[PDB]
Amino acid sequence: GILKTKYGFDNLYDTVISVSTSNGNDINELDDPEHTDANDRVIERLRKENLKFDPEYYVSEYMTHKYGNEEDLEINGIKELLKFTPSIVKQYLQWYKDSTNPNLVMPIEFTDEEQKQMQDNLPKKSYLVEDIKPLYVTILSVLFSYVFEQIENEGTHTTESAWTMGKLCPQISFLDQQLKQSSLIKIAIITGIRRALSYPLHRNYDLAMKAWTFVYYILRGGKRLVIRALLDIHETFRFHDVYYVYDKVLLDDLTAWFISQGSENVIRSLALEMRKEQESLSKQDIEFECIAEWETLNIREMEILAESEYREQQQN
Repeated sequence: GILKTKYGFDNLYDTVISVSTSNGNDINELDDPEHTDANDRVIERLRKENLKFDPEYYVSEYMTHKYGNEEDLEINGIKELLKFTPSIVKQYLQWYKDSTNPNLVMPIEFTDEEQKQMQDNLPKKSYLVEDIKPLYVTILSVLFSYVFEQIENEGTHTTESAWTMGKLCPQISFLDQQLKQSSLIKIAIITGIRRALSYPLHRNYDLAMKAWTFVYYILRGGKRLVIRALLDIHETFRFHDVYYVYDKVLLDDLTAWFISQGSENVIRSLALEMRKEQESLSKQDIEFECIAEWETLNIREMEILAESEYREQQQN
């Protein structure tokens, strides 16, 4: 463990993350970011996600949503979150309903604020990246984080916004663009769901799937609509006194590279492929491993066992 292991966009960065952990970076989840190779990041992430998952919390959220009284539901907020549509999605749907050629890309006029952001905050360098597939998978995963946070906070910026997005994104929390130690797209969708069921305040499968459905529509909007989402994500991290390091190591270049080199075909195929993969999933594909020794259960089994206990409790 002597040679430094590079990370972030096109594996060009180092040192920044370890320095940030001394400055309060609680999004990073790697024990040793400067000396952990790509494959070892996947092994560590998978072990830590299984340790992080809390079945009691998961089934409690499920039971509140399905069986909670009015007060339980009011303080929790799940039903309100499930009715929310992010502003970016509303913009697509407003254009789409009136489109005469619906297979085309959504036209976008960047706001003065977005233009100033691109001019003042993004790198100006040109890119020659050959390995683009991990970058498009990073866009898919970060759009999920972004949409989930937009839903969780009903479109308002909070003190938890950047943390939530960082935690739900394996490319940020674990600097893991590899994901695999099913297609990479399917793995990225399952990873988003497992992290959304283990880290945030609201842990609900329907909420996680609602966020993936919204990702599909943002991707369908096309390159410029995806830029609008990436600029929003980038701005949230930019002005955070600690988490800006994720703009330095990943989002600055991801956004500038995507603006100059992003492909409309790749984004459209990604929208259709992710939707196919999402639609092939059910709760039975979402599994967690733990000691009581070892046991692997899918989330539906956990729900049924909790529903059975509750039904037996209400009987007595």
